[PDB]
Amino acid sequence: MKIDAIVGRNSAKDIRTEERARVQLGNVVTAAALHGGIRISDQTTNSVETVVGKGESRVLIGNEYGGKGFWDNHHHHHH
Amino acid sequence: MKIDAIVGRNSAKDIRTEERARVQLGNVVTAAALHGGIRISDQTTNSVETVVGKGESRVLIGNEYGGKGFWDNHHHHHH
Amino acid sequence: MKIDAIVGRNSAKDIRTEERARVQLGNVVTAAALHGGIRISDQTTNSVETVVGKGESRVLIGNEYGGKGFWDNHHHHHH
Amino acid sequence: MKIDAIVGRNSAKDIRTEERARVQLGNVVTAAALHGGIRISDQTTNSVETVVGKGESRVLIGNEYGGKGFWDNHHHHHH
Amino acid sequence: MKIDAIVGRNSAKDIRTEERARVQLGNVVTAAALHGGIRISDQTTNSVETVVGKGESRVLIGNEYGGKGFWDNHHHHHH
Repeated sequence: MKIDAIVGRNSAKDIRTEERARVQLGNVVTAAALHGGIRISDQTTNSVETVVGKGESRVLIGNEYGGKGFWDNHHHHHH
Repeated sequence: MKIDAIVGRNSAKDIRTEERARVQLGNVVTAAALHGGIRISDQTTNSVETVVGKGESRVLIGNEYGGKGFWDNHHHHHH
Repeated sequence: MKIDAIVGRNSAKDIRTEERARVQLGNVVTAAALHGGIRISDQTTNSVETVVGKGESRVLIGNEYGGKGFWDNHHHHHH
Repeated sequence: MKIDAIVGRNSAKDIRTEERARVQLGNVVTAAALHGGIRISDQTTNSVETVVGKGESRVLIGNEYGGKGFWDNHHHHHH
Repeated sequence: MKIDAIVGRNSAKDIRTEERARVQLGNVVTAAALHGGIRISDQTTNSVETVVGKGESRVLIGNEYGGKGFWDNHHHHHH
């Protein structure tokens, strides 16, 4: 009885944030996720050693669910 | 002690914040993500070792639900 | 470290982010992402040693699921 | 506690990204990817020594499954 | 940095990318997926020393499977 099969695991060893920085640890679920399907056969272990943030740095430990933009905004022209 | 498999669990080993910093431990529910329903899934375990915040740093331990701007966004510029 | 699994797992040794940079570690699931029952088996493992981010750098540790592009709608397009 | 194990498939010794650059490590699964062998499992082991990115550099470490031509490329063959 | 062990597969010693350049390392699998072949084990070994990319450079380390002509080849049919 030491360890068994586990799915999804967000752990951090060290997180440094300064200069009006924000840090959040956990699973993010957008409104879109509501009414649909979460369990999509996942089992990845997320583990970070040391995270250094400078000039308004953002720290996110865990998985994110949503279609409206991947976390933040981003757009441009293609070819 | 403490036995479980595939179950959310927000835990913090140590959190240091200074300079008008804020820290909150728990789940954050947004208006977009319906009202306070509680209990949605909780499978990934969130655990942070040491969190350092400088210059009005924000500390958030746990999962967040909401589609209206991740945490607190309001961008507009397009590149 | 703090893990027994030996297959499929996103881990980072060091991550540096500055200049309004953001770092997210975990599996990304788009709104469309729904298909996917329940199962268990091997998987691709990802491990990064040291990451250096400058000028609004973006750090993503893990797999991403979604049709719309791959992560950032910039280049490439439909046929 | 135990720090003795293999490296994995996708591994990066060092990755440098600057100028609104982004780095994503993991398997990319498109929406098209449905029930039919989605679990590519372990096959090819990719490992990079030192990576340098300048001017909106893009870093992708891992395999891409799904129907969309390709992750990121200029275009088809020319004359 | 501290590693030493003979290993084939896709490996890179150094990769330089700048000027809106993109670098990707891994096996590309189209939606079609590898028909049959219950056994999917690596065979061919590829190793690059140093790659210098200038003015929108593209780096691809690994095998590619899918339609199109450039950056991917396929069988298809003819008339």
